[PDB]
Amino acid sequence: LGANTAAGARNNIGAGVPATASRALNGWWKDNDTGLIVQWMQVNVGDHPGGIIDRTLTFPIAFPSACLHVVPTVKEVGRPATSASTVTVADVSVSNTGCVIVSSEYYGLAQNYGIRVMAIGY
Amino acid sequence: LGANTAAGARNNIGAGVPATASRALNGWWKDNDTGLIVQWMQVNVGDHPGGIIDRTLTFPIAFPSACLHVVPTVKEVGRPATSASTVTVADVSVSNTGCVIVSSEYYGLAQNYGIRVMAIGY
Amino acid sequence: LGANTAAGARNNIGAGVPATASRALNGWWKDNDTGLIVQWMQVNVGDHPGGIIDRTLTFPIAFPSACLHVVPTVKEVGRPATSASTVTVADVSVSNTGCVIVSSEYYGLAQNYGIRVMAIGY
Ligand SMILES: [Mg+2]
Ligand SMILES: [Mg+2]
Ligand SMILES: [Mg+2]
Repeated sequence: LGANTAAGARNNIGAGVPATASRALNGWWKDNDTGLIVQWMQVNVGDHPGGIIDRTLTFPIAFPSACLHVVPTVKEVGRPATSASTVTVADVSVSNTGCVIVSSEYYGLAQNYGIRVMAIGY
Repeated sequence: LGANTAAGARNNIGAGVPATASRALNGWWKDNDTGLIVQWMQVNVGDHPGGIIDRTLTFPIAFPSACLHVVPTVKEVGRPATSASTVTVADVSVSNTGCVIVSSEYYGLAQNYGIRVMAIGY
Repeated sequence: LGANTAAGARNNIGAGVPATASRALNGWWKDNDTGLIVQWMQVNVGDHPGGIIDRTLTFPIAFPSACLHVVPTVKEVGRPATSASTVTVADVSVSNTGCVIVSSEYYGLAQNYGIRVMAIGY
């Protein structure tokens, strides 16, 4: 083993450490080798009223240093008049604690949509 | 090492286990520390005929317990009259075995689109 | 330990190796057990002029063998007249070095959009 400590042992045999996770609907996974954190979350919104709608989403845990990337998509909660695919999204701002997602619609009927976000950071 | 078993050895030096994967177009990666599984897949559809279209997608492998998150996006297979970016998607339902993705179009010309999904679960 | 080499030691106790990463805005993470690489990137574009727009994006690093999956989404850089959610995207082609993303708009006002891509490969 060439050492008397766990850290020294792993370094000498080139081993990594276990990842950790919260395996929840709004959850996260952390690589404890590099510190990278991946998170995923969702929020149910309801109908899109038209125009431009901003919504703040809070990550399951805060990134300790930075959020590097977000991946926003649309979920359908129900189909009252038309499908949630008539709503589209883009990210407005990204922070260590959450993001702002903007949505708009291209069909003016009632939806029941939600927003999903996957995020990468550390 | 402080133990006579591989599991006990790793616990004593704080080491994790190797991830496994199928590095395929429709593939998966599994963290065998936490059990988290990430999958990715695609299906070629063709033209969007208008209206609302639901399609069932089957994951490369079933999640043993639950799918936590899906990330659906649109791929362009070809460009017969207009681009596949005129088709948009949302997820309708998510299970341990697959998902239903709904699509609609905002330009009524011929596309050749497909659906991509990335999924997280365990 | 049952061996005199680091690789043999890890095999005998069933330990994996540390992942590596570039924790940058345009960055990557590599599982050195399976070789899977995840990358993320963004590019600011500006206004969508209408019609169909193709753009080539270059991955932070080349995948040594193949890109298996891409996840393109839209970011809002600013809001000059309307939101970037009125622009939508699809992937046209994917290679070991990058991808081509096609975009179109469903509202003919000025945007300031960018393109985000998450990619999986090895
Ligand atoms: Mg509506
Ligand atoms: Mg069509
Ligand atoms: Mg414009």
